[PDB]
Amino acid sequence: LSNTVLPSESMKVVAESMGIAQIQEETCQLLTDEVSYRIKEIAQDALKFMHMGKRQKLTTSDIDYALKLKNVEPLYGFHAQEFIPFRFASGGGRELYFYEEKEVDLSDIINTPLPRVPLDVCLKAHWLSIEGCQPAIPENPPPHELSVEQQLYYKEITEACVGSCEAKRAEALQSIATDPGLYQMLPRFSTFISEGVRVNVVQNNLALLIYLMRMVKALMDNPTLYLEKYVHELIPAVMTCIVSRQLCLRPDVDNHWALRDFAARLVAQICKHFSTTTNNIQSRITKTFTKSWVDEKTPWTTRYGSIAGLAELGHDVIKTLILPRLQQEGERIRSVLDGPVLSNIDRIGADHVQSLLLKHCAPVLAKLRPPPDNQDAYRAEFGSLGPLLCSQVVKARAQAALQ
Amino acid sequence: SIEGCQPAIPENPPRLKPRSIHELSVEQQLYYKEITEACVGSCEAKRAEALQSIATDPGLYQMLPRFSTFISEGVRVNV
Amino acid sequence: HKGPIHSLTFSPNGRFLATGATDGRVLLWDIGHGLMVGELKGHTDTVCSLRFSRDGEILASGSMDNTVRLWDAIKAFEDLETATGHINLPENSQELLLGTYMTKSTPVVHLHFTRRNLVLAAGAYSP
Amino acid sequence: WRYGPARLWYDMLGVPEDDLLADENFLMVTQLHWEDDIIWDGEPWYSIFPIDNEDLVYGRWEDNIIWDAQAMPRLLEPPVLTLDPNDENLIL
Amino acid sequence: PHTYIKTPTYREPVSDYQVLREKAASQRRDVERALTRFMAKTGETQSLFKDDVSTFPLIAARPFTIPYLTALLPSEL
Repeated sequence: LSNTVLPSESMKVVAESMGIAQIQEETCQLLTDEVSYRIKEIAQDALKFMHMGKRQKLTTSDIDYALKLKNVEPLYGFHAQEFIPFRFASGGGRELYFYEEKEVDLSDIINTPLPRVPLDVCLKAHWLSIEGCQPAIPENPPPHELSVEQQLYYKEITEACVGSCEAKRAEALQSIATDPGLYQMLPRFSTFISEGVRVNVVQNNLALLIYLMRMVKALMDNPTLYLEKYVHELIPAVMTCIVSRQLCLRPDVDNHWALRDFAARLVAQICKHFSTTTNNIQSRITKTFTKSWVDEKTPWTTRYGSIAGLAELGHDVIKTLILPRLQQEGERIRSVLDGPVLSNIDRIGADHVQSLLLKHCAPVLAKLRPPPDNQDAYRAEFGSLGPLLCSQVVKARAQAALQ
Repeated sequence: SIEGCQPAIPENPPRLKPRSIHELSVEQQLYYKEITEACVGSCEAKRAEALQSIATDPGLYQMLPRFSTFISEGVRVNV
Repeated sequence: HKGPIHSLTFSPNGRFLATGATDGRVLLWDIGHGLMVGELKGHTDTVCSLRFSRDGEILASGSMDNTVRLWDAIKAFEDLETATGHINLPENSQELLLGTYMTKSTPVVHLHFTRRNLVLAAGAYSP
Repeated sequence: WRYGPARLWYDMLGVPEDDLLADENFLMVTQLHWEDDIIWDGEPWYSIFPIDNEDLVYGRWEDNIIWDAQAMPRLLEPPVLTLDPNDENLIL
Repeated sequence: PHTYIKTPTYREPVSDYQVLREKAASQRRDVERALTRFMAKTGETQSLFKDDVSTFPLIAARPFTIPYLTALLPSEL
């Protein structure tokens, strides 16, 4: 960024090797911008012998070729095999570094073992590429912690539920559902499932999400392991499979709809088995579903997920949550019976929402109405929910006849 | 005030890591044990006080899940 | 360039000229109009060797990266026949590069095409 | 942890690391049928531990879920496992 | 005491060496039984008895191309 020079306090030290007692700070600044200017002119001319003589190393014979170029006398004794040693001297207030040179008896250089004789430069030919890729000749480049038992069991069970074949998956899920000692591997499975449902945002894979939801459904059926301590991780994973909007890679043909009602049945089971008044699981799940449904701007997929979960919770929930907003069906049929914009995806999701709504509101209409139901459909929104309610009353009569 | 703290009497208005500490205190847990063992009616004066204690303890919230669960579970295995 | 030029070559028809410097970059120039008509940005170290083909088909470039890359001396030079001073160059060094051809710890000091288009080189094998 | 649980997802990722809205409607009594609840001698074990799990009780799990895939407050992250001991009766 | 009393006590830990040995032993036996039944069910299987896959399934013996590498080499080191 800036012009970097040798420090001005390094020239007071040098001036006292000379014998100059007091040197003023404007003289020391005058010395160090000249000697750091001549260092940069031999740093960059040594680099011209490193580049033209192709070396990329900057040996000490490059600087000696550049001092020879600037007419300045050479520096003797820098071609021997040495390195960078420095020796700290603490002292009583004078901090410095020196060399600590060593000695050697003269007869131990006359009687040193001689190195081996060098070889002369010769040539060698070899193919580098033969009409294509390189040959494989040797002149070329070559190209708390789970025990091992349960580590292997975790590896095999998790890789059996990634989708190589269906039979190994069914045996892995029947292992997870029916083994007695799978504790100490429950936190690993919860982490695997929650992170795998998170990895849907990078790759919208419907199939791997169906596999992870069948992994959760198999974990719930195990009688021996208690998921009370780990349910705070599995609740938002199933919630993500319910109320997210893109569950598909190709939105139009992928049946994200089933991973919706499967995960809705799953979360109704997870708040039937685990909701306690200290937990407030079910009230906090209904509140998220409710403020996702009543709030406008929500896509038809996430509204489908909200209605699916709320309708799998039970009968009184659809009495006191779904039935006030039945007028919203009119806002739905605004975009179904009517509209030039027909070739969008907002029609298949809307009539899926419609079909789920009238399927779940038909027994609720069968519970809280008269037995006749003559023009209840006309009194209902769009006159279709009422036809579905008549069909539901007929189905109930058929069930009574079967009984 | 008792050395700075206002009592809740009816004359007043209102990888290794450490184990978790129960929100309910051991005085509160001992109180729950005494009230439930008095409310199963071995002695009638004990019951009647325990019933009045339930009827007017202001701090009997945050113990109420354990009382409701003790009632509910009791009737079902007591029928 | 952004470094000292260490290699030069001429296209065999005479229209073009390619350089190479310590930034690891090959810049193609047009001699008739002094405009940089290309930029080949594959290398890593100093491109110390440059050579076109014998008819001008490909451009070969060896460096201190221990590579011999073969570029395309036809796809980059399709302006053969403006009054503005610019050519609006995109970045296209995936449809120009053809090979990489790493060598075993040896830079490529020289590059040569024979009378038949056969690449030669020169090693100075330094382990 | 790259080699920790959920490693297969990390390997695929290639990551370099390592008034109806009122609570009264959602009250359990409104959503629960009492007669169905009664066993009536027809054939429990909930929150047996004195302290309920803090993470479920105080955790903002609703915030973690994203309603819209297109808009996310937090972009995809390594999300390395805490590896923090939890539960009771663990051997170590 | 209820008026103004609070006992911030900890949770009694299990120091019973007998039940800790029993828990670790039974969990190791159960996870190795689950692992071997899963691996014998999802592969080629043998049987000591005629048509015996549910009870005592054996993983079938596969030949190695180089058997000393899987025999002599240590796996935990």
